[PDB]
Amino acid sequence: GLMQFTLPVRLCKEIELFHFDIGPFENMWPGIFVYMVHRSCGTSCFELEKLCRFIMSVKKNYRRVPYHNWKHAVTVAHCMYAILQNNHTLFTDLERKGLLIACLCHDLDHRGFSNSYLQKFDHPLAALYSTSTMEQHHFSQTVSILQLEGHNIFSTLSSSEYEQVLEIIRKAIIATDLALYFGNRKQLEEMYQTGSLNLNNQSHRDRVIGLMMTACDLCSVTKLWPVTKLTANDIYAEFWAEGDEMKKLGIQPIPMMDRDKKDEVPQGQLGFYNAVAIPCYTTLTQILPPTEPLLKACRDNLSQWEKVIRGEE
Ligand SMILES: Cc1nc(C)n2nc(CCc3nc(N4CCCC4)nn3C)nc2c1Cl
Ligand SMILES: [Mg+2]
Ligand SMILES: [Zn+2]
Repeated sequence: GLMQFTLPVRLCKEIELFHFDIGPFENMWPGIFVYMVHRSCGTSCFELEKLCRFIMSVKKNYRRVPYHNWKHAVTVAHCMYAILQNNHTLFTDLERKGLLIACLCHDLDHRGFSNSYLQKFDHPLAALYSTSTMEQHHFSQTVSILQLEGHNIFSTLSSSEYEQVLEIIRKAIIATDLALYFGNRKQLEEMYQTGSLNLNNQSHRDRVIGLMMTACDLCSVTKLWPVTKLTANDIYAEFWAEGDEMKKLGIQPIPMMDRDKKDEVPQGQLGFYNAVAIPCYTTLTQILPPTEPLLKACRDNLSQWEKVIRGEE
């Protein structure tokens, strides 16, 4: 009850910044997450014994893939933490509770393969879930872990509060399907510009939380250049493995996933920052001004990929 988590001074200061890197010591990531929940939500949001048991069951259900692993989960939750802390007053007690859990859980039991490869392989998950295949699986795994004995971190919530939080988590996780991001951001663009955007309209909040989820999920592009550069290697290691598997089924993979097109990575990153990342952090900064550092950091890394193309590294 009187048991604060405290981090070493450098982490205690740096964890408050958008560009924080959680570092290579796996054994500190649970503590970092609890620290974030305590400061973001209160020390009485979850029973500590239940939270720790939940964190360790979630960790166990992430797999040893190059990118979509336990480190990604805690990284996406840290970015959500920075957004919530820099926008104190705009979020309900239930949203604060739900969204950090959503981020930790948003890629549960990921195998390193796109929804596309599941559908072309004809994986059972593609028959159970026609769209946002992995994302419906991720939510389904979250509910499973929540239903293990000793794991209901929401046990103190009322019946209707519980249903509200599981519904926040469900939409949050569905929204991490990047196929859905384009239309979601387009609608938010128009709603902001025509002045119709209304944070009391629950369907408008949903969209805004959806954009935050995309922003947190892509936050590797908002880190210090050496972090961004080295994460890109993990991202392509999965993509190229998938491309290999596409070829195994007798299919030319998209260039993104073809390891023969290694040499064109810098140009593919350009496309990605221009088509996806910059639009994402732009629209988020307009709706939530204190998230500007994510846009600024994104632009800095775009400029670093331009330098790679021009032979300056
Ligand atoms: C955080 C993050 N999240 C995602 C989902 N992605 N996807 C990419 C691939 C970008 C891309 N590469 C290519 N290739 C063309 C030939 C060589 C490369 N095309 N495209 C579009 N990068 C990222 C990042 Cl950084
Ligand atoms: Mg995902
Ligand atoms: Zn993710």
